[PDB]
Amino acid sequence: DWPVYHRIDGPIVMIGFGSIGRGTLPLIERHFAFDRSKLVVIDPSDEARKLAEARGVRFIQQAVTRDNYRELLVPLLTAGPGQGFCVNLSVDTSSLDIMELARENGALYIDTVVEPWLGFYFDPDLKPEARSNYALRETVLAARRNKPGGTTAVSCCGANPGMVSWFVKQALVNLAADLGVTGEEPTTREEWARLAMDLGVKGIHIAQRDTQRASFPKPFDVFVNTWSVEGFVSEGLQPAELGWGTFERWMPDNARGHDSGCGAGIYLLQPGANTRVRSWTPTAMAQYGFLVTHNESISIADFLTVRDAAGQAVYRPTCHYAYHPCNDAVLSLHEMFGSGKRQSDWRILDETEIVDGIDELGVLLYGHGKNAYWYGSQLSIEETRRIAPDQNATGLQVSSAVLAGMVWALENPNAGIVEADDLDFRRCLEVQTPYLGPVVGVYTDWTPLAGRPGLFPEDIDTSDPWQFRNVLVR
Amino acid sequence: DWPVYHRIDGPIVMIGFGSIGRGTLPLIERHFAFDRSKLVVIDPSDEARKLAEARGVRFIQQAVTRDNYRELLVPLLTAGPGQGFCVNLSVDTSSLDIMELARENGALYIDTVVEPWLGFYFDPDLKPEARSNYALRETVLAARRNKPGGTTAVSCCGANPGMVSWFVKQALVNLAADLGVTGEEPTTREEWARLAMDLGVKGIHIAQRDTQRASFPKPFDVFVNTWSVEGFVSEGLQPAELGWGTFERWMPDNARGHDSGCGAGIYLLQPGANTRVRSWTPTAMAQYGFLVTHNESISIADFLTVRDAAGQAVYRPTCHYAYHPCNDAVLSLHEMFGSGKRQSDWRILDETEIVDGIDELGVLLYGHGKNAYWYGSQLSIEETRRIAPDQNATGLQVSSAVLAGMVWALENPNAGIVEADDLDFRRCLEVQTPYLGPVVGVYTDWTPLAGRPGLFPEDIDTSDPWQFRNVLVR
Ligand SMILES: NC(=O)c1ccc[n+]([C@@H]2O[C@H](COP(=O)([O-])OP(=O)(O)OC[C@H]3O[C@@H](n4cnc5c(N)ncnc54)[C@H](O)[C@@H]3O)[C@@H](O)[C@H]2O)c1
Ligand SMILES: NC(=O)c1ccc[n+]([C@@H]2O[C@H](COP(=O)([O-])OP(=O)(O)OC[C@H]3O[C@@H](n4cnc5c(N)ncnc54)[C@H](O)[C@@H]3O)[C@@H](O)[C@H]2O)c1
Ligand SMILES: N=C(N)NCCCCN
Ligand SMILES: N=C(N)NCCCCN
Repeated sequence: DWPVYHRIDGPIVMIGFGSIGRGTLPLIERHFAFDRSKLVVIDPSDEARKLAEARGVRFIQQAVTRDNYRELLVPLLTAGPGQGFCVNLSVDTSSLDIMELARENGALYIDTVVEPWLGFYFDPDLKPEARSNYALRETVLAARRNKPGGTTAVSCCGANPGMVSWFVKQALVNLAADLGVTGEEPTTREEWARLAMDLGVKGIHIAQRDTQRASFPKPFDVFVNTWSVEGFVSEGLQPAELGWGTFERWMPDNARGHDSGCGAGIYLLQPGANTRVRSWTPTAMAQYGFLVTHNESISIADFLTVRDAAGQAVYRPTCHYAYHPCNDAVLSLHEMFGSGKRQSDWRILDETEIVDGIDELGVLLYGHGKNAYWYGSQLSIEETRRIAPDQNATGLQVSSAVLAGMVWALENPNAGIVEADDLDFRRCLEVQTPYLGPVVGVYTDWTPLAGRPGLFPEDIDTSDPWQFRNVLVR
Repeated sequence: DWPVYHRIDGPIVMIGFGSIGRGTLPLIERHFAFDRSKLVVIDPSDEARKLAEARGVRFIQQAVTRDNYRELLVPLLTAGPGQGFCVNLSVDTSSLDIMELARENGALYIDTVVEPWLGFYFDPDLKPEARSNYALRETVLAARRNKPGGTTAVSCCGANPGMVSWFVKQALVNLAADLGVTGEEPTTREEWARLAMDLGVKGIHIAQRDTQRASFPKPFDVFVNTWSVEGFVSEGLQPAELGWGTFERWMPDNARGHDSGCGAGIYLLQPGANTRVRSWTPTAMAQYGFLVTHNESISIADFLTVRDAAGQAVYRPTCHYAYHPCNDAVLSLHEMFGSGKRQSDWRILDETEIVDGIDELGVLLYGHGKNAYWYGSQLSIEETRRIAPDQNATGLQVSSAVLAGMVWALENPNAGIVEADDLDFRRCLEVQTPYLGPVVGVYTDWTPLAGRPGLFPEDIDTSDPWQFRNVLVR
């Protein structure tokens, strides 16, 4: 007896049927009312076709490209009788162009990433700045400025980016309550930003530890991951990137800012998946994470910015990813960066291939009076198998966030282009929480200066343990 | 059947009965003639005691310390009737002090590391220079100058240091043939150095890839290795260290030299096991190694130094370790450095736990006319189990080098303090080769600049691919 949240009165066009599409389709079928023949999946892969045929769903074996996307998607999204929903879970497609097409035709839209057309991430004529998620996000912000309001389109609503924006709001509320600060929670963006400022939040890690492991050892010259290998390598080869807090007093020599845009970001002239940061999760305790670029690194810092009358930022948290992937992915990164090139083969771990483990994913708020607070999900593979098919624990955190964004978009269908920071976080977490396993908040007295300095000289700032100077591995 | 090289008539005193002692004792029993009652094993651990008793060998459950080593060891070393052999395969004991005791009492000596007394590797008042293997080795060189000749003591005769010195000589021979350099095979240190210089060898990696893996996955908060965890962690937390070649044109800002000594070394003010270098082996192809300090990095560069009349070095190869350990040790390093402290538990993989894999261990000579040449052993666990008990492939490469060193010392018992570079490499390899599996030379066109510059600006030296500037990972 699962809740059916809404009737969808139009076509459901799912672009992409890899690990996330495969975990999202059963949730869509479970939680929305629609005639089954309204749903069609689009993916160029033979593997995806065979799985879709086995699930009995309509399947169009085609790559969506700049040359064909209008021809293909417009008729599919406007088949009627009412408003359709474009669920974009693909690689190599332009989120912006597909979102703008959906909106022009009155269809709802959701995705989990601001993705460019094939050919972008490895174009040699591009500067590192132009390869940054800040630059991609700015194309979406400009599209919203050019066409405000209109049909709801939800950008970057997966686990991270996505759910972690809701966790930040919940964590801020909890931090205030744990101090005895009572009174209504924020309702506006400015109020959220000021809550973070008033609590003294210096920054936020998206602090993740994947402990899922397979029944076979990592094969030589095979990249192994629990979600998209292509997508992980793409973002891992983008510049390291972070939302940049007002409290930071140091940045590396190879860090750069941006001439234009929301003002919240810096990037480093080095690949994020080969950049390490010191961080912490409840199961990992102190660990290395990789400083992989993510939309929410910028979007959360932007959302939580307090400006003065003249428009300059007076407060902004640091925000970035601190990702410890599954052990086989750690080894895959060591192998890829060590060989200088991508492995000849790759595979994504299926739930049938996973022996145990969890995907621990939350937000680590630091610098406040209780030093650091981690809030998020500790979903295990064992629980995943019991509550949702066709995915591992990493996949279910993502697919259930897409579900929640879809509920929100159907309930708020005239909201325009929105990010996860713009949604009603309580409504979204109400939809998502049945799929998140243990959701817990944990304080720690760990800081990045724990145990330091050691037996070698280090450049550290002992007056401010959470300075990026102390977090970055150098 | 197996050759019995010599009769040993005196006591055989084995200090330490861990992974290497366990592998070396059966080879000693196989290849030397002696009454088993003349063996004596000294180790503080109960695990060692149970193993020794199972072998029916005399056992003393003591830790050898600065306070007790003269009182404990002299009666054992001088028990007669003949000359004794002290086989030191321990941790936390002073190689130098035990070696000098053995020589003072007419006993032969062999070890696989210049180890200091307990307390040194983590004394907070030691400057980084004093923690280097260069400095430890200089204490051995000083002892030789103080007491030339005398009873043979073989310093650092394992797989690496040890065997790889013999691989360097064989590789120089092979390169000379292949490049058409004419001349007699060297027979003195000065002739070997001149051969390296005439061949244009800019440098040498001790290039190693361990692919052994266990039937169980890496446990959380357990350091896993194929040999000493204590020993590996100790050397991994010493400064990164290398023999410094005359061709190098750049050193990092945190590199330092030495005021005194043989002059062949630099060290970096960072731990070697968290320092990566670009390297290459036949099985791994291009890979990261860790720049872990090792005696042979100095000893080989020193041995192959050519000087002019003024005693100034005019040629010297760069030489250093480029270690890719087994996958579980790679994960163990990521865990240890990421948490800032040693794991609470550790284990050494036993042959009964290893499912497959090899220990590929060789020397990569580079900068000559055929770019780079790797020469070494590709010993598999399957072959190891066929030919020797109680050890894995890593251990067998070490124990068989100790065996070769012992045979050499018996045939040359009044040669004074010697390193592996000073032994007759052909006799040593004649004893060792039955235990090395495939031993092969391979050329490659790979260089550290393959694929570079990439998508981000890099500080590289395009005039000479093999510069340390291009090898070191920043
Ligand atoms: N939390 C998050 O926000 C989050 C998490 C995971 C993944 N993602 C993103 O979601 C997307 C999918 O992840 P995944 O794990 O399912 O990836 P995946 O690699 O498993 O699958 C991607 C699918 O896209 C298909 N595809 C490729 N080119 C296409 C085209 N032109 N048109 C249509 N389909 C095409 C592929 O055939 C493949 O099946 C990725 O972009 C990834 O970066 C976001
Ligand atoms: N190729 C090489 O040159 C090479 C390779 C492997 C190991 N090694 C060195 O050989 C040594 C042994 O390696 P391992 O793998 O056998 O190590 P291990 O950790 O397995 O064993 C070390 C043994 O020494 C014993 N020990 C500790 N303190 C002692 C003391 N005070 N007196 C006597 N014994 C003591 C321990 O109880 C243990 O059994 C280490 O020093 C290691 O660095 C060299
Ligand atoms: N989320 C922000 N950064 N700003 C608020 C944008 C609100 C869009 N309706
Ligand atoms: N190996 C050296 N570096 N020098 C040679 C010294 C000879 C010792 N009997």
